[PDB]
Amino acid sequence: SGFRKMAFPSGKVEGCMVQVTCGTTTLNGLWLDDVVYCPRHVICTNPNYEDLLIRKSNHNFLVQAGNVQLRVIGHSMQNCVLKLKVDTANPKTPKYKFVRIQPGQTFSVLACYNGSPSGVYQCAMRPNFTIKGSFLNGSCGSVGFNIDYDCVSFCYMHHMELPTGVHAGTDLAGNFYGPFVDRQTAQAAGTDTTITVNVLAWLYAAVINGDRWFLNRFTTTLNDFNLVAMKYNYEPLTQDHVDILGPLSAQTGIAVLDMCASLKELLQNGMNGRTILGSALLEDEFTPFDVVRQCSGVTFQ
Amino acid sequence: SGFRKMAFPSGKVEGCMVQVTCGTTTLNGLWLDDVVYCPRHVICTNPNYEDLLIRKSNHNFLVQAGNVQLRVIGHSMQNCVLKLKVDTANPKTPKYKFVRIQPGQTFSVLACYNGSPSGVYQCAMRPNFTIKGSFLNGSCGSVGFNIDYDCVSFCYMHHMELPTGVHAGTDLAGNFYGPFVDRQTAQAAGTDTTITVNVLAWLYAAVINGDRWFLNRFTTTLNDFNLVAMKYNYEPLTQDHVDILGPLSAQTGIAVLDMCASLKELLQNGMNGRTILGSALLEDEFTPFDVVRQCSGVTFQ
Ligand SMILES: *[C@H](O)[C@H](C[C@@H]1CCNC1=O)NC(=O)[C@H](CC(C)C)NC(=O)[C@@H](NC(=O)c1cc2ccccc2[nH]1)C(C)C
Ligand SMILES: *[C@H](O)[C@H](C[C@@H]1CCNC1=O)NC(=O)[C@H](CC(C)C)NC(=O)[C@@H](NC(=O)c1cc2ccccc2[nH]1)C(C)C
Repeated sequence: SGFRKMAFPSGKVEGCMVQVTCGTTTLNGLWLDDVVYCPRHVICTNPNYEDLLIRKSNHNFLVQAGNVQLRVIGHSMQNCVLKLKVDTANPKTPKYKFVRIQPGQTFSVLACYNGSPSGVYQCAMRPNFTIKGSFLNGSCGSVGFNIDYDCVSFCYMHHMELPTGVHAGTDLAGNFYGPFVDRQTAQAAGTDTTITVNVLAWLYAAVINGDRWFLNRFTTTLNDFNLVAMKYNYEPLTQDHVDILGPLSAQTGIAVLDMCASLKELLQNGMNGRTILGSALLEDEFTPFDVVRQCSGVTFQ
Repeated sequence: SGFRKMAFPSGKVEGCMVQVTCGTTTLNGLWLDDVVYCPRHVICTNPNYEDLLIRKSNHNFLVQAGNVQLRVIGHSMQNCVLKLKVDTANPKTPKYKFVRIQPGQTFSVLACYNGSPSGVYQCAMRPNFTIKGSFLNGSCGSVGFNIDYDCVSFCYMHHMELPTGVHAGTDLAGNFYGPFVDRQTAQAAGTDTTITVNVLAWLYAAVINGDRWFLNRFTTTLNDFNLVAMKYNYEPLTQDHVDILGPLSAQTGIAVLDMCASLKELLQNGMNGRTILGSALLEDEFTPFDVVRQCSGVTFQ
């Protein structure tokens, strides 16, 4: 019992982090087989990255694998990430893949500086394609990831902080999530909605653990609920989301539309000095798979 | 910028998790050097552990480390912790200590099932010596820990769950935090109070990240603050604590008794639909060390 914000174990990723130095810039790299991945703006000092990358030589890239300096023997750019081929393959390379996640999904973040892990925490890909992270100067190149039995599905690499304090980044194939670019120019994050299907996973998790004050005996239709979601800046609820909330419904015996009626009252009336799972706000960075993982103890060998 | 409930890298601790089976109990063990630490109620089926234990043989203790079956060559009991001596030293053993934490201190918990890391999160030793975890059946043996440069400071092992859904356990020398015992009797947690110095630290961390709606130009005396603390179920504040919150005060240029006055008026008036650091509650699970280290980017080799 209990419900915490849980991060994946970070050991499989720690073994990959290295330090990338080029000029005045030191950031974090990700070393998988013989390739080291980093943010391309490590080669900056509104740039011209292509221009900037042909002026570099292999010997300008200093790669620390801890107490071991790595030798670069090639480079190339793939969108906003720098692929640095080095003469050694990482003995700690896990089974991995590169996936690009959808907004509303979550992932874990190993924050790194100078190549050494600082901490790990759990994030969601907001609907405005930002993430609310903890990143300081030097964290760039840190990555986000999920674990699938033995497989690290890397889904984020870190690049920048926006003026509101939220963060922006790219998949491991270099493509930014959302309309963000790797430049100190100004850009707005965009209006963040609330991930409705996740709030509803989180309530199912509350029922599973014995917070039940918010439940009622009213029911609603998807249309009459979604009417209310778009007044509170919640995200529209689809039948596909209703199908995903299935097993959670079946476990608790609370129909999805029934739980939708509880989110309506909570939305219109507030919470009234009570808490759900320790929070006094509706939590939306728990997908339905996250709730089931945690509320059933799925592990990752 | 940003502030998250951050956990320590759990890599050095994952290499230490193992299954420990005995009868039809299965739980996790911590394997440092050639001793495997686990909870003594693995030998359970109000017991007399003396009698239960004098009464197993080494071959009762199934100790699995992945696809490797460690032979137990001896055993012994230190309070509520079983020490399973085995023939193989763990090549992945890091520098470690066993330390006992004080109420208010924080740590990371690598939840585990069948010796397999499931996920990692951060916690506090409540002032009633409970913790608020996410533990399912089979999680016992999971450990709480801190990191200190390169050294793992194990401080907690899980044993049980109290009826209100909170968790209890021991240091690694076997001794329970708080007045709990490893029996299926009834114990109530006892009145929990809010870790005041931590709330103040969380407030500093809010200032350091720009959340500014709750501060004022009032001050108070450590006495008249603690007077109001006693009324809101808040731990008293010491000069020791004031000394401790110094560097945060020095960084923000807000005297500690000034932040006490801000807390005082958050407590008597509440937050009024506003949020601090994405929460509608005064969060008390960050130490001054937690805040400093995250708002500074301390890493770990
Ligand atoms: C790399 O480690 C670092 C990570 C930043 C630094 C501190 N916290 C972080 O998240 N990356 C950078 O410093 C970015 C540089 C690349 C070339 C983008 N920039 C930043 O994060 C800085 N701000 C911006 O660049 C910035 C301003 C702005 C306005 C509109 C839209 C986007 C946008 N980005 C921070 C440090 C101010
Ligand atoms: C070990 O994996 C397991 C972990 C529990 C199971 C569910 N959540 C957990 O953290 N430990 C146990 O099952 C404990 C057995 C030892 C011998 C204590 N017991 C429990 O945590 C159970 N609760 C109690 O038995 C219980 C309630 C209570 C109240 C007052 C005093 C003592 C006391 N024990 C769980 C299954 C409810």
